[PDB]
Amino acid sequence: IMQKSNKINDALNQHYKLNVELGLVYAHYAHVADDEFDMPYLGKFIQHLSEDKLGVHKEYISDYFKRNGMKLKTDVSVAVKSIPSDAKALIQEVYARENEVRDHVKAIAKLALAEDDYESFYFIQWYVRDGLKDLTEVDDVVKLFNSSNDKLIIEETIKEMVE
Amino acid sequence: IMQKSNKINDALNQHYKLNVELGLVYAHYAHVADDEFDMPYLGKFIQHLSEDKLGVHKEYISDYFKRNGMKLKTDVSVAVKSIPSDAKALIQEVYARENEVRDHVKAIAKLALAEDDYESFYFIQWYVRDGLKDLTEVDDVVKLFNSSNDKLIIEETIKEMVE
Amino acid sequence: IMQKSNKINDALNQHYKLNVELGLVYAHYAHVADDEFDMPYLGKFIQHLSEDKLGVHKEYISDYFKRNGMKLKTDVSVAVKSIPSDAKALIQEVYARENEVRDHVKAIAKLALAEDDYESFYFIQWYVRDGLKDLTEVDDVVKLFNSSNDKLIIEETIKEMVE
Amino acid sequence: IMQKSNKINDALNQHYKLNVELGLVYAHYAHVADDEFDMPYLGKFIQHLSEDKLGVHKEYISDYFKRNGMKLKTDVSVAVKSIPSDAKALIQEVYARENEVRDHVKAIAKLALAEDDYESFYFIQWYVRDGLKDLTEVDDVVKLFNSSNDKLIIEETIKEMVE
Amino acid sequence: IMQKSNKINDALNQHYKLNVELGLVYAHYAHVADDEFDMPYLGKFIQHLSEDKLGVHKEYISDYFKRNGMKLKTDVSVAVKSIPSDAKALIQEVYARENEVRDHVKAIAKLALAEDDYESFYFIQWYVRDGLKDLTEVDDVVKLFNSSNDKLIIEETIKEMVE
Amino acid sequence: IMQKSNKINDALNQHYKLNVELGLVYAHYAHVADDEFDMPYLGKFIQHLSEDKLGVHKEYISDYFKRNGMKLKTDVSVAVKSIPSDAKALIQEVYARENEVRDHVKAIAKLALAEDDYESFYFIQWYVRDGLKDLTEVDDVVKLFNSSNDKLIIEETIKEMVE
Ligand SMILES: [Cl-]
Ligand SMILES: [Cl-]
Ligand SMILES: [Cl-]
Ligand SMILES: [Cl-]
Ligand SMILES: [Cl-]
Ligand SMILES: [Cl-]
Ligand SMILES: [Cl-]
Ligand SMILES: [Cl-]
Ligand SMILES: [Cl-]
Ligand SMILES: [Cl-]
Ligand SMILES: [Cl-]
Ligand SMILES: [Cl-]
Ligand SMILES: [Cl-]
Ligand SMILES: [Cl-]
Ligand SMILES: [Cl-]
Ligand SMILES: [Cl-]
Ligand SMILES: [Cl-]
Ligand SMILES: [Cl-]
Ligand SMILES: [Fe+3]
Ligand SMILES: [Fe+3]
Ligand SMILES: [Fe+3]
Ligand SMILES: [Fe+3]
Ligand SMILES: [Fe+3]
Ligand SMILES: [Fe+3]
Ligand SMILES: [Fe+3]
Ligand SMILES: [Fe+3]
Ligand SMILES: [Fe+3]
Ligand SMILES: [Fe+3]
Ligand SMILES: [Fe+3]
Ligand SMILES: [Fe+3]
Ligand SMILES: [Fe+3]
Ligand SMILES: [Fe+3]
Ligand SMILES: [Fe+3]
Ligand SMILES: [Fe+3]
Ligand SMILES: [Fe+3]
Ligand SMILES: [Fe+3]
Ligand SMILES: [Fe+3]
Ligand SMILES: [Fe+3]
Ligand SMILES: [Fe+3]
Ligand SMILES: [Fe+3]
Ligand SMILES: [Fe+3]
Ligand SMILES: [Fe+3]
Ligand SMILES: [Fe+3]
Ligand SMILES: [Fe+3]
Ligand SMILES: [Fe+3]
Ligand SMILES: [Fe+3]
Ligand SMILES: [Fe+3]
Ligand SMILES: [Fe+3]
Ligand SMILES: [Fe+3]
Ligand SMILES: [Fe+3]
Ligand SMILES: [Fe+3]
Ligand SMILES: [Fe+3]
Ligand SMILES: [Fe+3]
Ligand SMILES: [Fe+3]
Ligand SMILES: [Mg+2]
Ligand SMILES: [Mg+2]
Ligand SMILES: [Mg+2]
Ligand SMILES: [Mg+2]
Ligand SMILES: [Mg+2]
Ligand SMILES: [Mg+2]
Repeated sequence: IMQKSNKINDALNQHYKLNVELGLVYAHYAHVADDEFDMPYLGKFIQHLSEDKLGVHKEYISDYFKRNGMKLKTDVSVAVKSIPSDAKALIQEVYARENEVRDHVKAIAKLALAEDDYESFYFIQWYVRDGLKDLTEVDDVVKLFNSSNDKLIIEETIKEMVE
Repeated sequence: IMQKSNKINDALNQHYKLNVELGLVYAHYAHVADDEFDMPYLGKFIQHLSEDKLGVHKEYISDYFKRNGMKLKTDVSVAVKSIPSDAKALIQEVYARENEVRDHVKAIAKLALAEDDYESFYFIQWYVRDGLKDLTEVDDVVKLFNSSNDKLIIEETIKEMVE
Repeated sequence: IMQKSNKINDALNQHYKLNVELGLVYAHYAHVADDEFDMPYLGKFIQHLSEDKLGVHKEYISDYFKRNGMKLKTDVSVAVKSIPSDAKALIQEVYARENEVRDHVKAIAKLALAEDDYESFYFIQWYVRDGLKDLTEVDDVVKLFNSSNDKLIIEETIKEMVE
Repeated sequence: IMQKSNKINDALNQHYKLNVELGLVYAHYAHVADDEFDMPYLGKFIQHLSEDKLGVHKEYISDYFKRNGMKLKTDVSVAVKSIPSDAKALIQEVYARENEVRDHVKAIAKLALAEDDYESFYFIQWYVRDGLKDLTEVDDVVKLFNSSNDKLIIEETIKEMVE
Repeated sequence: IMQKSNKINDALNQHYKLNVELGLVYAHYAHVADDEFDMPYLGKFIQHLSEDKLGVHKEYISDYFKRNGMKLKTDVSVAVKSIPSDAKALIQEVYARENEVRDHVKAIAKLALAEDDYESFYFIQWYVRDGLKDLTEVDDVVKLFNSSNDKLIIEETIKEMVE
Repeated sequence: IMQKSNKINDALNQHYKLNVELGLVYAHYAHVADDEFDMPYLGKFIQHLSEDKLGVHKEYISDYFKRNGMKLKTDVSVAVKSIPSDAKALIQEVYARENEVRDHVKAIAKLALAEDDYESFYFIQWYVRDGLKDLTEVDDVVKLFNSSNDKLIIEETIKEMVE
């Protein structure tokens, strides 16, 4: 009784992998935003997202598995082989990835209900809302680039968001 | 003038890769120590080392590169395909890896002097001592396992080290 | 991907409309409770519900739409053409309306699951419980009128609820 | 003796209606300013005006009527069927409406004197000055749009006004 | 409209009964752990679980029923006719019972969705997570017995959990 | 020497049973007082008595047995199959039960002296006085119902007793 769902186990290991590799790409993007595009505050915004993906986003799954018998799998593979050409494109790529995270999370909630796994429906509840919150935070930045053509104006505006 | 050394650049990208992948293995080892071997405090010790490897150990290189023109490379590949059979072997494997870190750091200091790159000799100075400090911290744990045959005694002793 | 559900959009615009118009009726009922029925504390209870319906009940939908791409619609039409004959009937009408709110909210949760829109299932989670809470608060008042035949006793009891 | 003026009663019910419907349009305009025009601070300025129109602007009339025997009428009808094409036009429309409020208030003061209703001349005294104050606050914003062509500069300036 | 589900009513009365009778068994187990097995801290851990089952676990259902019209039923029958032979078996029996609680709670969430009773799906949300939390707390104790063969070591470790 | 009296053991297990089952009936009565009879403060008075019967009233016996070698017996059987018709009758039934508690306690003191069990005469000393105190507290409530015919007056008076 209460035997863990292998489908849910797989999908949460997949999501664990996604957050690790995303966090590694964002750590690189954070470096580029500062060093190449001369936007250190944009860099700290993306670093904070990097530490988020590699922090609680992965630890919550780790900690959930210890409580329910699911097995953790560490299989990580990510290479940053090209970088967007400028800062706007850099944040827009981050947006496109965060929008995909929402879709992965939605598949997990759907599957949890399909598996009658209400503990896992509950756990994913945090990820459902962080999907929209993280995406909204990124969107608030993508936008600055369509409201000003001045890197330093945009930077001053980001400073009050990464406070 | 002051053109960055490509050899040093390569070796620090290699060390960046090492700290990322180590930190990912330790995050998995931390989970196993708690869930499988019933040692949550041993798990928090190894988690703290995981967050260390994936935190300042990699960020210092990232931040150094922004200051000197070296290029950051994100090429990460690590899979945890087997786990040591028990807690002692788990910490002993961590030890063997930390001992290899000391040797990688030593090659970098040697090369920095060979390149007349005293900024990089200086930067590695932090890593020279953290090599011995992290290894000594791990050693203090490996030992508990040869001083007591009681998991709970060992655990109570680790609690006062990960405070 | 992640395209907003038009059905959910419509139903939340409908619920937005419901909360605005309810809040306008309650503002009028609050005035009547004080001026005509000589019950100022009953009036402050109903005013607080009015400011609730016209405050967070509508703003949460507004703010949700900005985050997910749904479109806000402002189409408001309400006239208070008759008033209940006394204070008991006044609060009983408020009750009947709050009981209908629970049913509207329930249709939205049902539809969110039917649309596989777990972000919207989550958002409505707040409204599911406020449906019962607001209805329970109103019920605690409707009752005073069956426990005492003294307007001033009832009023003294409401004072400790709208504190 | 001291029988309430029906003309004043009608005109204050009309002004009550005006403030409700204005506040509903401004709540929608506040949403648009943030979501569509990417100006969240402009949105908070207009939200504050919305809560003003729907708050004390209407409650003062409600409370006045309880004291003098005038009858409250709730007859509300407003639909937002088109939106100004950009942020400047959005605030300019708000201005045009606030300028009309001054004229409605002026008719009420004129009528109060014509009715020898000095209690109502006094009550409207608050609205006479808030007509100019609210209009001046809106004007301070309309202007930013003629002093800078940078959305983010304008936004940073509004932030210090909606504090 | 909004008529309470009799199926949900029955299942929550059943769960009410389960928590009462569990709490009575645990109160007895707490006594035995201290008096017979000489483990007073193990006793305080099990007493805390007893007061939990007989406290909020039952009161939340009681309070929920007052709000939605469901009827409370008090039909209680439990006799402790044998006790596990030692402390390990005692906590393992507690574990087996807590694991069954998770399954009862899961049937209630399933039924709430099947009944389109989202207020009851929401209410059970608390029980879904306390099912795993209480079971995890008990598991943390069952384990001590496989990590040390010393009653007093185990006891010293429990003291820091029932703090 | 100092061998525990089996008669006293039996009578205190009987009293343990009485306090458990009373506390379960009072928990149900507390719910009814609030939900059906619209008297939430009367409900909190009876809940406090419920938590008393199920708290120290039973734990003192449990703790006494650990100290003297008497054996705890958990044999519980109570069903609430009918409820008094109104609030007065509800509190009067509670009174009749508390009056029986005094008589059970008196038999235990008598028996303790007859057994020359002065430790048990001493322990029951607490129950002798709580018999009169709890009964006096209940009596102070039964009375309100003969001094006012207004549910809300009675409720306001209970509020200052369950503080
Ligand atoms: Cl590659
Ligand atoms: Cl996208
Ligand atoms: Cl699915
Ligand atoms: Cl592989
Ligand atoms: Cl080694
Ligand atoms: Cl070298
Ligand atoms: Cl009409
Ligand atoms: Cl109804
Ligand atoms: Cl539906
Ligand atoms: Cl229209
Ligand atoms: Cl104008
Ligand atoms: Cl005039
Ligand atoms: Cl039996
Ligand atoms: Cl089990
Ligand atoms: Cl079902
Ligand atoms: Cl029966
Ligand atoms: Cl009696
Ligand atoms: Cl006797
Ligand atoms: Fe760079
Ligand atoms: Fe910098
Ligand atoms: Fe954040
Ligand atoms: Fe570009
Ligand atoms: Fe996040
Ligand atoms: Fe500033
Ligand atoms: Fe595991
Ligand atoms: Fe743990
Ligand atoms: Fe450290
Ligand atoms: Fe070994
Ligand atoms: Fe380190
Ligand atoms: Fe210590
Ligand atoms: Fe009136
Ligand atoms: Fe007043
Ligand atoms: Fe409230
Ligand atoms: Fe009537
Ligand atoms: Fe509400
Ligand atoms: Fe009072
Ligand atoms: Fe919009
Ligand atoms: Fe925003
Ligand atoms: Fe203002
Ligand atoms: Fe224009
Ligand atoms: Fe104003
Ligand atoms: Fe400033
Ligand atoms: Fe015993
Ligand atoms: Fe003791
Ligand atoms: Fe607890
Ligand atoms: Fe055994
Ligand atoms: Fe619990
Ligand atoms: Fe200690
Ligand atoms: Fe009831
Ligand atoms: Fe209540
Ligand atoms: Fe008391
Ligand atoms: Fe009667
Ligand atoms: Fe008592
Ligand atoms: Fe008082
Ligand atoms: Mg199904
Ligand atoms: Mg040389
Ligand atoms: Mg489906
Ligand atoms: Mg004249
Ligand atoms: Mg269905
Ligand atoms: Mg004698």
